This record gives sequence, C-alpha cells and structure tokens, in this order.
Amino acid sequence: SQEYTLIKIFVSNVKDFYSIFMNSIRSSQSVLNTFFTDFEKGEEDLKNKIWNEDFFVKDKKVIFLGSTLKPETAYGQNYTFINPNEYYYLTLGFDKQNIMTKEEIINSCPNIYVCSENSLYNLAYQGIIPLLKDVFILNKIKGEHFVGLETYTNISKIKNLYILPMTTIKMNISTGIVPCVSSDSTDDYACLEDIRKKKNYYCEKYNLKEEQLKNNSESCIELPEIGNNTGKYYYEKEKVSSYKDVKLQKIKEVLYKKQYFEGIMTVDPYKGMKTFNCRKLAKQNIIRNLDGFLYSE
Repeated sequence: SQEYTLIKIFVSNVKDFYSIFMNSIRSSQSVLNTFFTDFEKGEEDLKNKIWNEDFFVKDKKVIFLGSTLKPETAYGQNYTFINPNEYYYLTLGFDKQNIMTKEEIINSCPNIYVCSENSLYNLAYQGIIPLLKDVFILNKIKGEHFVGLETYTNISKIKNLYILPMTTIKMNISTGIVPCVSSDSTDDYACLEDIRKKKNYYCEKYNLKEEQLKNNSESCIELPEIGNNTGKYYYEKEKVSSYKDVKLQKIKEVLYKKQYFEGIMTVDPYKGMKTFNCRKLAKQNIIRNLDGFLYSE
C-alpha cells in the first residue's frame, strides 16, 4: 500500500474552466440525444445552481488533485501534467479530511475536485469526498480539454503552472494528475523536453502557445558530487530518448531512492536539510496547512 501526497492544484481562470464545463455538458446531451449524475424530477434548482458561472467563480474552488511521491519538490513545480487521452471526473469534496444527499453535498463541500475514476472510492474512504444516497459526478471530461489551463498551488515558487499532456500517466495509479517538477524528476524533464522539441505538434494539437513552454523549475534537491537539476543530469547520462523510453521507469525508481537517501534540500524552508528528513516534514506541513492530503490505495 503506497502512500501518496495529494496537492491542491487550483485553477487560475475559473471562468474558462466554466466554459469547458458547459461545453462538455452540451456535448454529452447532444451525443445522448455516463457523463454526469442525472438530476431527478424536483432537482432543477440544484441543476440551475451548478450549471451557473457563480458555482465556479463564487461558490466553489476548482481543484485538480495532483499526486506525488516527492512532496518536498513541490516548490519547484512548473507545470501540471494530465493524461490527454483519458477521462477525468469532477466531484465535490471537503477542504479538510459521509453518505449525503445531493443537497447536503452541495451545502457542505466547498471544492470541485478533478481526478481519475480510479481515485474516487479511495478518496471517499479517506474522507476527502462524500458518497451520494454512488459518487456525485458533476462531469466527466477528456484530459485534452484541460491542456493549457493555468493552475497554481500554495507551495509553488511560480503561479502559472499550465496543464500539459503526458500520455504515460497510468490511470490505475492515484488520481492520474501529477505535478511537473522538471528540475528534480527525469520523467518530468523528459516530457517537458519532448513538448519543447515538438512545439509545433503540441501547439497545433492543443490549446498551447510557444510562450507557455518556458517556465523554469527551481531545483529543490542536490546530490553530492552531482549538484542540483538531477532530472536533467540523469536524462543526459542515461541517454533517455523520449518521455516514453522504456528505460525511464527504472531511471525514475533509481533516482527516487538516491534523492531520498542522499539528497540535500536547496529551498526554503528546508535549506541544508536532508531530503530523507524533509520528505516527512513536507508531508506534515502540506497536510497541516490544508494544501493537500495523504492518500493510499
């Protein structure tokens, strides 16, 4: 049972998120002339409350639930990765970690979470989302539609963390949304490098512009005799060919263990602390500050 740290990844432009939301509602009503929980006969006021700009701008926070095994690197986050080819679910949940009626969920849950199907019942077991009297689904949206949205966390140095596509995200692991920390992760580095290299493919295919692809990731971890920016260092040394290179999984596992046992933190509030210790503190601080959750499956 692997423990993950979920980080609250807030959406900057909630009105654009609302456009995406209503575009999806309309598409699904058209095709079905499984995307959202149906509204019952006397629930029109609920429908009118949810399908409303106020719901996304005033009433609720819109939050992608990012999953990481390296929470100590969150200050360096430069992008948010999503699987563009898979469906993500929108569901209401709690800000702090529950069989409830639709009305009760609307009245009690301040956050709209975006996450994979895989995560849903795990989240409910963790007390992060309620069960409906079986999960209340506001929408189901392919990841491609979120590519280019601006996100941020309360930990990240920068606040323009665009959503980028990563097709190697496995839908059976956690929430299927991951923080991009390109300085400190070879897979993140690899994916960002492929996007940059094939910027014409990516900006043609998705709602992405060249100028969005230049965000720096502040390295949080130095390795003795290597230095910082270890993601790039192992990308280059192991001759990684792309973010879909079969050897990455092993490189990712080796680098994870090496940073954990040997890394030194290079960012506030952890400067000079060993990564081994910081892993635990960062989990503590993130949870205590209500910036995220512990999650198991």
